[PDB]
Amino acid sequence: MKRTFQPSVLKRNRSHGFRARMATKNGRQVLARRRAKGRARLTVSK
Amino acid sequence: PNLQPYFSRCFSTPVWISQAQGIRAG
Amino acid sequence: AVVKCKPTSPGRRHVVKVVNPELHKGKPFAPLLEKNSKSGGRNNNGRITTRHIGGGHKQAYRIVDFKRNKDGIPAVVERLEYDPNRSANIALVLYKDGERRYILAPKGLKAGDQIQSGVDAAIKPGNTLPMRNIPVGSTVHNVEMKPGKGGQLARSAGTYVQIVARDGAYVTLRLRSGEMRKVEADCRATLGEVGNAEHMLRVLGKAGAARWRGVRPTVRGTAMNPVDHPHGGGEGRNFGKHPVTPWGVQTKGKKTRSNKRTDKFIVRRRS
Amino acid sequence: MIREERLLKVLRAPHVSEKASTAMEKSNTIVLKVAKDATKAEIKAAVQKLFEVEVEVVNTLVVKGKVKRHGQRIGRRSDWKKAYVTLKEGQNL
RNA sequence: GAGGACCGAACCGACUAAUGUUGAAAAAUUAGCGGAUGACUUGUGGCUGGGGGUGAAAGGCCAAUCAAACCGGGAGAUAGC
RNA sequence: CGCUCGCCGGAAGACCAAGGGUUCCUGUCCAACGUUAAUCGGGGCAGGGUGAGUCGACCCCUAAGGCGAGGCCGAAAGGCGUAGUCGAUGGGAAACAGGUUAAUAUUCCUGUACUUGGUGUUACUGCGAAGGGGGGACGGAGAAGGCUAUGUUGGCCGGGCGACGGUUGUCCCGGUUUAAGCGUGUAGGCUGGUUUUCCAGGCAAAUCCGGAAAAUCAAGGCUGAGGCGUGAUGACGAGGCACUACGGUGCUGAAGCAACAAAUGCCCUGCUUCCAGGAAAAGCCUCUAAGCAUCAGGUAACAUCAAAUCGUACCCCAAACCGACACAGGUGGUCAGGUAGAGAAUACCAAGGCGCUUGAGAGAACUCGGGUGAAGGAACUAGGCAAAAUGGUGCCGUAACUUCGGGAGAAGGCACGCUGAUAUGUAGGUGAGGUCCCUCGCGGAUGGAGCUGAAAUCAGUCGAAGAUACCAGCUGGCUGCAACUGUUUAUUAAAAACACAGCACUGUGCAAACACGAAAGUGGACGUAUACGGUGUGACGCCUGCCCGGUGCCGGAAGGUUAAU
Repeated sequence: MKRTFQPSVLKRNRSHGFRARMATKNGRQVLARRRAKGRARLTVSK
Repeated sequence: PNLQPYFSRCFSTPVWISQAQGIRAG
Repeated sequence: AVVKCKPTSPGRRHVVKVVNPELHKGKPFAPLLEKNSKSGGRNNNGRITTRHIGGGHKQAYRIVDFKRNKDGIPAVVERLEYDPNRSANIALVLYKDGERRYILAPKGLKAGDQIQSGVDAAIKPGNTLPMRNIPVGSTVHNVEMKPGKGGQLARSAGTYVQIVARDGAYVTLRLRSGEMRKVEADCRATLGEVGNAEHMLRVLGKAGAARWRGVRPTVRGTAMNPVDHPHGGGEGRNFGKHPVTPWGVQTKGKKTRSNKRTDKFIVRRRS
Repeated sequence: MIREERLLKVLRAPHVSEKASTAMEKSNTIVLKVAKDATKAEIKAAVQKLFEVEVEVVNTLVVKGKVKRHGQRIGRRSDWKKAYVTLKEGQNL
């Protein structure tokens, strides 16, 4: 029926985007943990 | 193309959460 | 007057409307308006801090002059207007120098009446004077508690206070709840009583009539679970507990005033 | 008015398509692959200075890079900008 | 010409029955069914964050997860079984 | 590819937004992928394809809300918030029609426009803001009138003359299109107009707004569909004709009118009416202050240039989106033809799109999904579950009870087709030329051809049946509960539960009680006791008994006990 994932890029980039992650202390720790892991894509952005 | 570049494991388990009728007491 | 509706429906049967043909049939005075967006009972943390608020009709805030600082300038009431933000009606007045203001509507007030604020006015409904010049026993409304601040007492639809005694720099007022409260005599007050005194006679009739005022439904604490309200659950309709708030503080009689800063101005609490 | 060494870097390659040659024969329009940051004024300044002809209107578009699968991986070609330079009446190149 | 008016499509729901039950579908189809100018319905943004929210109140819902979500950690908890 | 056949047509068609990201088009391959085969494909491979001053984004403006210099708070992290700055789902600026590609078009090309901004002259020149005032600028419902899209028929034009009886008529088939823009300014709607004087207003100061009188005219201004002219002797155009692989491209191209019926679209953000009393800011117009001097700007016409940059293919009720799938599901907006019909229901069709990616047989049980039944009619069964039945419109008729509204479509009847007359088409609707007058032009009055057209009654007729299909109420009686509409356990419970209007008690004097928050603060509320919060009860009607020992709450504080100190 109506499933849980209804995509919108604007709601994506405002929730999980790079500037949303770089706004707070706990999102810069997310981005620190994803550079320390070696992740290809850092955020949802591109 | 007789090269065989196959695929992999490509999602996890949906539900084993299944039917439950049958008792002997309540 | 009040008028019972003919029961052509359920939800129309018990309705009693309070119609006033003296009210303006048109859009209100535009310079004195303001955007008034709803809250939901939600504070700046975004949490519900007052339950049963939300929805309702869009409202525009009318800027009402409670201070009445145009002293000595005669005004004339252009029209009485409905106000969705309060219980009273409001009166678009127009001072002699061409300024339109909104005041609360007194009881004997119609379009074409005169009002005048200032200490050298006459004693008639709509006139605002500081209470050194208002005689004792006069019914007054829109009473300031601090001199020059704005009216706070006696502002709902059919309300008034009585200046029941006066000596020194303090009058004492019998408020509408029955409280005898001292107020320093330099405070202003409008004569008369507030005008929409038939407001307590209307019946909403139906559940959605409360819903288009912004009153969401009240869930009864006994109909909840023990996790939600101290009025618990129970196999059936059980109570067995002293009645409390949702936060466990006892209702049905426990007094909650604790203000030692202002109790020197209360000379008798309500009965 | 654009600096001369900037104009020498915008016109990458003349584009051959059989749509591009229809435009050259029927509407006097040369179709050029240009640099990615080329503006319609920089193309107009470069076709006039370097091809020694006259230009009415440059129309541009940006062609998206196709995703191709060379071998076993997933590559992506580069986006490129494509001009539609409409010369007025005299055609040299 | 009013109405949480009436009948009835879109729409929103989900009363009954049959099918389906390794399904076409991790809740649907088919035939009927209730509301359908309203306490309606819907789009697009927003806001409330886990002993917390939100709840016309069912322990409901909070990403197919809810009498305390998920992820990572304490952590190789402990386990007279 | 062709000829049939079936299916959808308020969608299974056409088109946007989202989302996807090349799935688009062409040539190639057929391993795997495709629930079969495949020469085919949304598969592989290689090319090609997306063209903007006007569409969208960007941009200017703000809403919710975010962030937030200083600031206030807070072990720290940080929370809050002022200025301010972001944020559309809203407000601000301008293009249409034909033609075109294998694939792009309001973008290319022809034709005709239009917008904004930068830049070169005239007279009379006061221009000038983080300011002032307008305006922008706003609800629900309802009712028309004026239209139009569109349709329908007639006329015109082109063609036909019938594979089986008839068919040179009052026959048949097809077409009868044309926009922005510019011009005029009427059906409507709104509004008294104009000068002159004065002032405690709009923090200033204002020749604007507001106010106050006063002279003179209500004959003035805004607004606004649609017409009609122009755009346009142009384009398009049925069809013939060299073209020529007859696909197709190519040259031609006749008519291109009128009447009637028409929206859910426009006038209309109007009008009327209601109470629940219905964004904001800019663009815009206008007023000036500091400022400023035949400077700088403004204003008009004319001339020049500039309008960047991104998006633009394709899918969108889907095999490209969300559902692990080429998944019977979900998915915002727009367009919406004919014949019946009240209708976007439904039936059959058009434009258009498809036949759902395994078939061929056979015609056992049994199982799904339907059809029909003698006689009986609920005997079935937990239970009329399921099925059958009822079903439309008009008219007659309709009970107890009732809160006087209802109950009520109660119940129950009857009339329905087709043809003819009444009347070669009526009642109405529309309305021509004609007549006549003026403020003589988009008029007014009469006029009443043409066109359209129910409904009814008589008579006749046909069938077993005339709401013939689809479509489309089973009804009544007595009771429990809940006043009611509503809400609820997404995914076994829709209820008697919840909510409710009402009712009562209680708190609450405003820096309100409460709530969120170590706090600041913020909700309550820009409210103020006719208000708010909490609790219980649950429309209405009649009512609300007795108990203050227990337990709370409230009030009292003489005594007894009692902390830190």
